[PDB]
Amino acid sequence: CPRFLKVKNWETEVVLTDTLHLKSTLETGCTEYICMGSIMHPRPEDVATKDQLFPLAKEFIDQYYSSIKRFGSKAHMERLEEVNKEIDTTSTYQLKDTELIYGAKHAWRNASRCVGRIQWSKLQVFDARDCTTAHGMFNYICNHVKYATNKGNLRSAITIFPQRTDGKHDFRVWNSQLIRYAGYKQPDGSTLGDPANVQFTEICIQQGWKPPRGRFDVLPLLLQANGNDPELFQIPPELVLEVPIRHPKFEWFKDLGLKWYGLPAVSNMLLEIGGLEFSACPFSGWYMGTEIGVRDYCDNSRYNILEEVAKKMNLDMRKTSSLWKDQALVEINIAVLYSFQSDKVTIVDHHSATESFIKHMENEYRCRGGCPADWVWIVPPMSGSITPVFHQEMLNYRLTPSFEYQPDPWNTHVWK
Amino acid sequence: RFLKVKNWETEVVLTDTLHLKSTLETGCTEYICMGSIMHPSATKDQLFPLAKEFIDQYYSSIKRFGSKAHMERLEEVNKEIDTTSTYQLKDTELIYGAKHAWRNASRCVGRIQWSKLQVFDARDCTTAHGMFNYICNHVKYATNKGNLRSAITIFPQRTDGKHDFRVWNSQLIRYAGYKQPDGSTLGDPANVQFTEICIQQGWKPPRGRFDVLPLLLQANGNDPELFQIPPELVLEVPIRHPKFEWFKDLGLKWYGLPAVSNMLLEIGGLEFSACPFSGWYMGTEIGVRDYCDNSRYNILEEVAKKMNLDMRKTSSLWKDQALVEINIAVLYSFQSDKVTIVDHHSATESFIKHMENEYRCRGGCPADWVWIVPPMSGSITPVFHQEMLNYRLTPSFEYQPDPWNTHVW
Ligand code: HEM
Ligand code: HEM
Ligand SMILES: Cc1cc(N)nc(CCc2cc(CCCN(C)C)c(F)c(F)c2F)c1
Ligand SMILES: Cc1cc(N)nc(CCc2cc(CCCN(C)C)c(F)c(F)c2F)c1
Ligand SMILES: C[C@H](O)[C@H](O)[C@H]1CNc2nc(N)[nH]c(=O)c2N1
Ligand SMILES: C[C@H](O)[C@H](O)[C@H]1CNc2nc(N)[nH]c(=O)c2N1
Ligand SMILES: [Zn+2]
Repeated sequence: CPRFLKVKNWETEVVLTDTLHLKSTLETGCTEYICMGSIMHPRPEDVATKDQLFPLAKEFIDQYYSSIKRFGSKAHMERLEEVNKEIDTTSTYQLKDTELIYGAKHAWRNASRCVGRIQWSKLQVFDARDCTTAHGMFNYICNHVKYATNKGNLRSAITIFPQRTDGKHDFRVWNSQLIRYAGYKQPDGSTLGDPANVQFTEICIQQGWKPPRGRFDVLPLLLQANGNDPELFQIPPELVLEVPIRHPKFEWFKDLGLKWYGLPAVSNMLLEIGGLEFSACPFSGWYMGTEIGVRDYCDNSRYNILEEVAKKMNLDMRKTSSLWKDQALVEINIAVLYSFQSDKVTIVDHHSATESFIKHMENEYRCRGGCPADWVWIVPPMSGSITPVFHQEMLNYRLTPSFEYQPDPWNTHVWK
Repeated sequence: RFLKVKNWETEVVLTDTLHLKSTLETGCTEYICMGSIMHPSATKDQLFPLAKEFIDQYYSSIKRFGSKAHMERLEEVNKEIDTTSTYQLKDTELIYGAKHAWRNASRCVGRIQWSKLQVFDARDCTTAHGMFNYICNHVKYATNKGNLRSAITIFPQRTDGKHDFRVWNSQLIRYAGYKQPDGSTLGDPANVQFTEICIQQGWKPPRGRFDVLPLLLQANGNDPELFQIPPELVLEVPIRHPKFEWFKDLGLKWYGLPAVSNMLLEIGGLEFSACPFSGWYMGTEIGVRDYCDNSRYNILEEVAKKMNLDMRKTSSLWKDQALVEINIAVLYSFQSDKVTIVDHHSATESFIKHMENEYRCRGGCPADWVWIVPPMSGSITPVFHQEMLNYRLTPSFEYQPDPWNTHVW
């Protein structure tokens, strides 16, 4: 591999030079002969061995002491030595609070699929490594939700539960996101609520949940501590800020009865710091409008409202070339942004977000030597080429610390 | 290893085996993906294997692999490669190689049509006057009074690199662009430089907003020569809108024939540096990129002005609203004039069907998601949800240098 890789912006002619890729740590899925850039996802007891762990820890500790301008210092060498002994005698080690915060912020900084990374240094890290029970997980998660929501002035935050040990004692949030709406399959094949969540809803019901069977039912939390069977908790509904969707011009848009929650909070990913694996690490930011207006509402296998919206707009739906779908899509996203702003809930439109990401990427090239980015995810799902990231060449590679996918827990859990 | 691709909307899973047959590199590595990079980075010795591989798959495609005709064709080609440092393709081979270059073009959403390609053999051309005649015939055939027909015209192959045939125009039909004294740009800003090369070469510019550029044609490595396409061959569509009466007053028009003329066609190790090819438009090519790119005609501000939209904040989505209207106007206008055009919903739907066909009959379909997904309304087209594997099969279309950067005058 060469030391210097160039990327061009085809709209502005700006060229940037990447050296950070020399620190990439593992596989994209691509090869010399095949590109897997559009592929979404390219044993329990299989935990890191002592010989695997030493280099991953040293690499992270080295990186940490470089960041605080103490590389090679006495504190750096003593931390290296203490980590070595801890791995040598316990087969693992514990991060200092400073290292945990640094590692979590850098996993976000390194997330090539995230357009919101200009905020990466401003992340509230909640250390929940003392947690031992699912009730305690629930407490921790409620405090996160209340802190992050902040009455509509949203604040990015992560909560980190105890790391994996032998793989039989994992902490997991079984929910894929902290706040999601239930989905219910009817005997006639139709779905009520969010069709994407039918499987997880059936698990919850089997576990004891009494479903209201409405269109927008907040799912309960399903929380697994120390490898035990997961337990159900209802999030207090006063902690779940929601927005009813209305339109600045179409009086009838409120009659659709749409709403959405304020807080996007991912809870199914794994945080990897210095070889350590944090299998429960819920993190949250705030929404870009297209996540709701295009994907949640207009994906065919989600709420799928395009038809009903186009009918109330009195569009010609007989041909595709009238672009009735595109017309209705824009009006739906106008209503989502207008609703969040009217209720003073943080939200960013896709123009502002992508423009901020270009500024962030240019600063990272200048100050850090690069910025890994997944164009397929960064470009928004509508109006792609009228945002600046469409025209921006990007390089994608995997730096650590990192957020990683992990198996769904109901597939791997051994029931007690 | 076999590779699976999933559609996340339909849950359809396809199995790719065809990638095991590629050799040309993608630019990616195990550590770095270059999927969004637009331009990632012969002799008798290297020529015979490529030639052999191509003849091999040709006779394989006609169910006569290892036949007598096939063996003696390989002898014929080897005999020719050492005694002349090259070889010539049979007509049947040229046609098959051109069709499969289109079939293998990862970035083209239009490939369901790949086997209906009219192939014009111009390998006997020797002068730029001949190139002009061949190109006029192509334009007339492909335009067909608005019932557009896919076509390619193939000029003589590269020999020593000093006698290249080149069409200096990036496309056969483009509008000129002019740098203005105050600093603005009239016409198409992407062609300001190419327009200057034409003006410098003697072209008398009308200095309008939609001036059809002349052909700049280079034969056998000589200086390029200017030619005017007879205007009755250049089909244009005035853009108007089904609802907005004022849209016609924007003065917008476009041409009906998209024809790429700056690419290189590689077949069996031979390099055809002049090979203009043409299809019909997807509406977004004009209404999104040509009209609404900030570096192109850049008309969003004007349209949203006539639409009386609030343009003070981004979150009004005034740009997205005006964008959809412009693209409605394009589709309505071509359709009203009976000029072939495909909307991005129909085009992407056909491409999924084409993917299904290719996995069934061929074991795969190389596809560049970055280029296949349309530049507007991405996730409400089915390709957004389709995983695609990208890999480089030959015969292929490739990029080549701009002629004004290599030419010794
Ligand atoms: C602060 C405001 C934020 C904004 C506006 C934002 C924006 C986005 C968007 C629009 C996506 C695409 C989501 C999808 O298509 O499903 C995304 C993905 C992602 N974000 Fe951010 N994000 C923010 C905060 C955060 C934070 C705080 C973290 C971690 C600490 C984070 C890590 C990620 C990751 C790992 C992904 C990829 C998720 C996946 O692969 O499914 N983001 N972000
Ligand atoms: C017949 C109807 C066709 C349609 C609707 C169609 C559609 C498209 C579109 C929308 C693009 C993207 C262009 C851009 O963004 O600049 C494209 C690219 C391309 N097309 Fe097709 N196309 C058609 C015919 C053809 C033909 C006849 C050929 C060759 C014989 C061909 C070869 C290619 C190639 C090589 C590219 C990539 C160009 C590049 O890399 O810049 N296409 N096509
Ligand atoms: C920190 C953060 C900020 C932000 N702005 N957004 C997200 C993403 C949240 C999210 C993502 C999805 C996608 C599911 C997986 N995809 C691949 C199908 C949802 F469904 C969902 F409800 C949901 F809240 C996370
Ligand atoms: C066979 C074919 C069918 C189709 N439907 N479309 C095309 C593309 C043609 C084209 C492409 C561009 C893009 C220029 C290069 N890009 C990277 C900036 C033009 F500008 C242009 F005028 C133009 F006709 C080709
Ligand atoms: C097949 C394709 O990779 C898939 O549909 C991707 C495309 N880009 C995306 N981009 C974002 N931000 N989120 C997604 O879920 C997807 N889905
Ligand atoms: C940087 C990026 O590769 C570039 O802007 C691409 C993105 N996708 C595209 N897709 C098509 N069809 N045409 C293009 O010109 C581009 N441009
Ligand atoms: Zn790749």
